[PDB]
Amino acid sequence: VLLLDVTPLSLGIETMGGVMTTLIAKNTTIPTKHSQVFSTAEDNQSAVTIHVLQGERKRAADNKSLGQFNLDGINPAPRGMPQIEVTFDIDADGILHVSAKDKNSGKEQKITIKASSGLNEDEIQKMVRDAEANAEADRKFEELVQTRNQGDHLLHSTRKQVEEAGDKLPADDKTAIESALTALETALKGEDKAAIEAKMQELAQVSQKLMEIAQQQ
Amino acid sequence: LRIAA
Repeated sequence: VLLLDVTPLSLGIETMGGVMTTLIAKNTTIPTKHSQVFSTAEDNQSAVTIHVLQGERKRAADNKSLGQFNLDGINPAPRGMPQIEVTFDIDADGILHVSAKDKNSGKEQKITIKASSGLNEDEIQKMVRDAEANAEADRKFEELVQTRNQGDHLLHSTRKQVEEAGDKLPADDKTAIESALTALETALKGEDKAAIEAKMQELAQVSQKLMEIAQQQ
Repeated sequence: LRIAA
């Protein structure tokens, strides 16, 4: 009532494309416990790296690393299907417990992070200034990650549907789609959003037949 | 949302 223990900065993890995803917001009062279910980036992915982050930048690398740990033992599955529940729990003593749990296998790994870890009083004020200073740039980085992840979904989903479609797809549509996927995959290697979007545009324009078959099944 | 290895 005259003081609050608060988090001066956001806490969370690295997600696909090197984004800091927040679990406990800035200026949250302790104690607190937030959880969020995530999944695998890759088919038949057997493990996840939980990279614990402090700060307000959208790029994971522009934030303070509080440590990392692995959860192993993820049974073969398509990407996006496993349920990995991540829990950030800060107690009365100011200690952060991060758990990751495979909701299928029951398996769990934690890291514990001293109240004293992370950025000191300067570096916080500094970190805040950079967040406000780089709101534009961080926003542009977010949009390229989102675009990359939309491009890769279109990529990976179109390949599946081609395999699922076999002889249904007129060879002439296959040729055009295969060339667009090769070109989209190439563009996703790069940093030019416009070009990713252009290969996505091209894929949609040659796939209209593939999409009918897929819907039908 | 997805995590890499």
